[PDB]
Amino acid sequence: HSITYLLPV
Amino acid sequence: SHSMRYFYTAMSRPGRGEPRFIAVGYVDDTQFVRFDSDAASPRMAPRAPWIEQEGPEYWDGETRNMKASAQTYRENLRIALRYYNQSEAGSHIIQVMYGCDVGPDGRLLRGHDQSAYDGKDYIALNEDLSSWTAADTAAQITQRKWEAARVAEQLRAYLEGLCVEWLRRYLENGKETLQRADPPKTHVTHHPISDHEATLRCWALGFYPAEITLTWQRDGEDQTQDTELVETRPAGDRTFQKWAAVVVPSGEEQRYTCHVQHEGLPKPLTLRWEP
Amino acid sequence: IQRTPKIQVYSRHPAENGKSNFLNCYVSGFHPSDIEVDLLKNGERIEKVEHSDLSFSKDWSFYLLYYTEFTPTEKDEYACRVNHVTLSQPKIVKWDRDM
Ligand SMILES: Nc1nc(NC2CC2)c2ncn([C@H]3C=C[C@@H](CO)C3)c2n1
Ligand SMILES: [Cl-]
Repeated sequence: HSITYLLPV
Repeated sequence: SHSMRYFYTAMSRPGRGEPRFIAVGYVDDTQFVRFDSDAASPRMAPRAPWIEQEGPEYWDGETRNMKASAQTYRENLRIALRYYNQSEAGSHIIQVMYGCDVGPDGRLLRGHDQSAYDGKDYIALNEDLSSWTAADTAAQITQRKWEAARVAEQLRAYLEGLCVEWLRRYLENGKETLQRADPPKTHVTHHPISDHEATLRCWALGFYPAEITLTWQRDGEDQTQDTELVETRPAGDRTFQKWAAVVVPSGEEQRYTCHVQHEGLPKPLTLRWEP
Repeated sequence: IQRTPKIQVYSRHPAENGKSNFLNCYVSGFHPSDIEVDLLKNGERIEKVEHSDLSFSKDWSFYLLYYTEFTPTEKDEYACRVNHVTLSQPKIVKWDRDM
């Protein structure tokens, strides 16, 4: 299962 | 002895619509899910048998998550444009691989979260799961921001948490394929290239996982520099192929043995050509 | 960085004339991800060809498997034609049932 993390760079 | 990996690819393409986002998921050498933003109806979809048993909350949630991830990666492509002072009419790529390796005991050995921009290293989570390796100045901006946002700890929460737990589940559900010994079906062929010489080729087919060693020996010593190796290639049916070839003086073939190592084998094979 | 695709044309199973099989063209080690792959039968583009999902290796280079059903014969000759940004002209690799 994929991670849930809307991460900006 | 096992691993789960997710590979995300985001590609900008001015004039060809929004940037494309593709995600694939692997357990060991077996792909089990896929996502493509270009599909008529973009959804996370099964690509292995043992995954299809997951219910609607798995496929719906992973679909919503991939659609969310795709938008964030599009945001990130734009941010990178600003970091590198690049044009919006240029085409670029973000590649991210993340996941966990667990031992035979089923416990975490190593976590991963590394990326590339346009084919070159960008930023990577270190083995401590607490620090970063920024590959350039633009990635040092990201590293700076991620340290403040405690990103590593949250990556670490996933990698120790859901990642290992779902990996353990996947390994159990597909224990019959994922944990089965599939040794290569081996043979040796022969084709004389001239009067002086001839070509010996050692085949290894239908094996899983992809890791294998094919070495030729003469009188018991490897012809490392003389042996032509091809890259291990997918058969198309979840198995892999490979062959090692060496060119030998016709008549001296029997001096040459092909040595095959695979984890699906009881002990290493030693092969010879036969007519 | 841009990398040129390595190409391997081969069959899923050891070829038998008259026996159904799969023709494969494995392209790997390339960057960027845009690429065009055609399977050819005696010089002619095979219409329905499929491919695996886009993925990449540890060095960030991409790989795809293009495949199609085929029944090999003595007469019939096959090839894979690949075009990429790193290639001035499409490269054509012929199928050798011993490679
Ligand atoms: N090393 C890295 N680089 C990223 N972007 C850089 C190349 C611009 C990046 N974006 C998100 N993540 C993690 C958050 C959850 C996982 C899936 O997204 C990974 C990332 N990890
Ligand atoms: Cl700061």
